[PDB]
Amino acid sequence: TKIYRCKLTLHDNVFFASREMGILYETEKYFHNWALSYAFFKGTIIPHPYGLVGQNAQTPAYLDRDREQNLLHLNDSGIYVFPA
RNA sequence: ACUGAAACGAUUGUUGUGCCCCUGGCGGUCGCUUUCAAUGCCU
Repeated sequence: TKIYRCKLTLHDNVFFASREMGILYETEKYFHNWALSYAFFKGTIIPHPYGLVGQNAQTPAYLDRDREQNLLHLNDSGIYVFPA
């Protein structure tokens, strides 16, 4: 039902290691949706565990309902950010 | 796990060595301490 137009302005330089080519790592010109969803709603809705250990330190949990940091919590709150 | 977690382009480095504000030069030239004068007066 409700829709929000968000303009994002960079207040310091943004880096993501989106592709990697020798000594240089580079940031794609689109902010991915799942990155923005956790940037908006981690701590407020999705849990924000300071520490990770074991396989959970190297394996993502985007759509795992057992793990805490899931974007599926947002499905439930009925929110969806599109990419940028 | 935000294409995630941590993330010092860092360490050492003398704008440095040599160098005369130097060489030449007359405070010079002209100039009368001048002018006037009873060792006087009376014995």
